[PDB]
Amino acid sequence: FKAGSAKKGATLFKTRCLQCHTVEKGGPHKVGPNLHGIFGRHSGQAEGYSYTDANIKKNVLWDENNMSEYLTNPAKYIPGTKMAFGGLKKEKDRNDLITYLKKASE
Amino acid sequence: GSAKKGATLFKTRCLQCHTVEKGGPHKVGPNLHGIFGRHSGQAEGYSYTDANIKKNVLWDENNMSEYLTNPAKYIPGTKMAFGGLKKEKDRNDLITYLKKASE
Ligand code: HEC
Ligand code: HEC
Ligand SMILES: C=CCCCCCCCCCO[C@@H]1O[C@H](CO)[C@@H](O[C@H]2O[C@H](CO)[C@@H](O)[C@H](O)[C@H]2O)[C@H](O)[C@H]1O
Ligand SMILES: C=CCCCCCCCCCO[C@@H]1O[C@H](CO)[C@@H](O[C@H]2O[C@H](CO)[C@@H](O)[C@H](O)[C@H]2O)[C@H](O)[C@H]1O
Repeated sequence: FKAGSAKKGATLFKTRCLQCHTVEKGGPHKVGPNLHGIFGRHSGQAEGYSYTDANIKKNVLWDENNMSEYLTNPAKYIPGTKMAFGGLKKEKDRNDLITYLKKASE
Repeated sequence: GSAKKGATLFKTRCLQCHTVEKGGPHKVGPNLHGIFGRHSGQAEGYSYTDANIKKNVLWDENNMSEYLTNPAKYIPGTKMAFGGLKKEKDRNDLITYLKKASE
């Protein structure tokens, strides 16, 4: 987590972020919020855009390090991603499903 | 465990992509007959993503319950969907700009 290239910088952010984010001061919102000064300004706190209620469980402002963890799997925090392919949040639900599945599949 | 509530969970949450009876067809996901006590990625007639190659398990109730807390994280490309980058020297490459363009 030190430095990096700038020319692939514009490319990588254009390859993987431009579709959902702008950055320049006063930039428009997209499907995702504009990122002007994402440091200092607390996380999930861009005016003109209210977030999913995931910002309420995890919200410590990003830095050079702990944000890099967010770009490993940002979808982990987007709501409905668990449920998509059969995710069950409640353990009693997983218990009941596994109870049924053990007998139905054998 | 209520198998009665489990049946209803499977009907509304899993049946859209899986069958469970012996000889059942594959759908978007594989037929689940015999899943317990076999390894991930082994249903006959279904060809899987590469997820199970490096994440291989012998299905039991412990790892099934863990898996079912979040199956999407093993679907290849779900992490990339919202800006996931795999290799460490690529996040480090582009957060150092994210500090520049903030200014
Ligand atoms: C569309 C699929 C997106 C892509 C590609 C990327 N991001 Fe994203 N991001 C998106 C949304 C819809 C949201 C909001 C989530 C919510 O709960 O409302 C976000 C959020 C962020 C944040 C948090 C900003 C804050 O105000 O705290 C950051 C820092 C962020 N996104 C950065 C980011 C980067 C660097 C990306 C390229 C690797 C990227 N996102 C891709 C939508 C999408
Ligand atoms: C479509 C949107 C799905 C829903 C809804 C559920 N599952 Fe699924 N499942 C799906 C796919 C495409 C795959 C294969 C993934 C791959 O990497 O190829 C799977 C896999 C499973 C497995 C593993 C199968 C095996 O190893 O043979 C299990 C045990 C499983 N799925 C169970 C399951 C349950 C219990 C669900 C309801 C809670 C459920 N899945 C929903 C696609 C989809
Ligand atoms: C708009 C939405 C923005 C949502 C904000 C999410 C920001 C979180 C990014 C990672 C920073 O969070 C930091 O890493 C993980 C993620 O929970 C936490 O710990 C984690 O460790 C393990 C990983 O080895 C995980 O399995 C655990 O579930 C988690 O507790 C740390 O306690 C926290 O210090
Ligand atoms: C085919 C498509 C999907 C492929 C991707 C499958 C990914 C599922 C992985 C879910 C992680 O679940 C995890 O499985 C491991 C290994 O089996 C379990 O490990 C545990 O049971 C194993 C049984 O020998 C032993 O290693 C120990 O008892 C313990 O490590 C974890 O306690 C469980 O928390």
